[PDB]
Amino acid sequence: AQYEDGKQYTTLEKPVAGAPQVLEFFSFFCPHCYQFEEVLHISDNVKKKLPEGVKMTKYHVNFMGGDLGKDLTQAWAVAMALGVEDKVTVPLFEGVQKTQTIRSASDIRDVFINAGIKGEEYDAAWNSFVVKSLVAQQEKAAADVQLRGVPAMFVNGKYQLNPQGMDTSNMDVFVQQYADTVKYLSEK
Repeated sequence: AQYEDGKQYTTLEKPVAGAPQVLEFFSFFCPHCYQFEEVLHISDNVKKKLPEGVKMTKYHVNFMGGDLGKDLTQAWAVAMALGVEDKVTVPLFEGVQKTQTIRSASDIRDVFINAGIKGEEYDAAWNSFVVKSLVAQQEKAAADVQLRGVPAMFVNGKYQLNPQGMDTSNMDVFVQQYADTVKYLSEK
């Protein structure tokens, strides 16, 4: 066929019940993730092609960057709890990978302060039980799909995107192929 298991996607041997409809994992330490977000804009182009009523979820992961990696997963939980993802995503990516000005939990916090999140608001969220559970949701989702690499995208807890099995000489074409595969899997 055109879309084939093992080409544009793989199927989880052990499907995940109740998973988000479109789930992406990433790390702010992840060179391809930085590419996916700033250069390729994968999330935004997938969203443009998603059917009615399908929401996209994006979680941070721990296994890159050691102690800072965990701090970033907790900060991403803060970003989700406060709804400021679109204010911190770029400076976090650039702080970690471009300027290398993010070396501690304090430097992470600086990004939120510079983005206009109040210090007292940031700290109350950072320490909150709501954020501890949102950390746990991210960790659970990754564990459930036995995630060992990022970027990664999963559809309905059953299918995993296989970007390796797509074209990459044209960036634009890769992105639409990625987005179209998500739409196809979405309707499957």
